[PDB]
Amino acid sequence: RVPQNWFPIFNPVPLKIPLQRNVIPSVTRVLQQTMTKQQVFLLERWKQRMILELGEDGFKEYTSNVFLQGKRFHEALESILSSGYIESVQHILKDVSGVRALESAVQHETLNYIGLLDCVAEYQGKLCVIDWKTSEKPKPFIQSTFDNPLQVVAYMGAMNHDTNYSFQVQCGLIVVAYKDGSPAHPHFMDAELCSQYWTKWLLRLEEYTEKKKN
DNA sequence: TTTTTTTGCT
Ligand SMILES: [Ca+2]
Ligand SMILES: [Ca+2]
Repeated sequence: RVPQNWFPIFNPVPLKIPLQRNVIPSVTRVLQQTMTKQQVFLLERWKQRMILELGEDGFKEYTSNVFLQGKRFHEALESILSSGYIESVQHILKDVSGVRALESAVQHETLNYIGLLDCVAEYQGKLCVIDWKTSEKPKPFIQSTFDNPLQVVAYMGAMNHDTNYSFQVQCGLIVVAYKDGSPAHPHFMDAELCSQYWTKWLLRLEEYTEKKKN
């Protein structure tokens, strides 16, 4: 009936303060709104062909399942580092240690974006930001993970210039697990390769911010 | 909220 956390309302050219969360995008938002004419094609062609094979209500249910399987997977690791997918990654967890961060936020003070990275930990003695994920079809080459490398280096560059973090990171790791328990493909990205993908991430970033001008 | 997940052949 009464407030428990009291604070008063008063205290004894027009302003237009922008809202930071509006003008500072998220990594996933930068990439999803700067997809290539090829990505849009195969994605639209994949939805039309899947809705035809499962209907509108079914394809909406499909989206729900594969979304939850992932989210539950990510949470499971968040607990472990503190199911069929878990058996698939067991041969990778043996090589991971030195966990410095999990489901933690990164903000780029200068390039002005933000994100939530899955994990920061040592893989075979190499500190990288790690990007877990489930997948139905197999992904044997880093090319099969599409924009995921960009998402990873966006997170790295953000952390390396986020004063909430006392350390830097130079490598990236994409782990693709499978429901049938097949071992997980580890797609590692050494410092040099992350510099390659980083340059391409700046392009997507700059394409996005130009898109937001109009 | 962010993120979860989704991508061909001739
Ligand atoms: Ca995530
Ligand atoms: Ca992930």
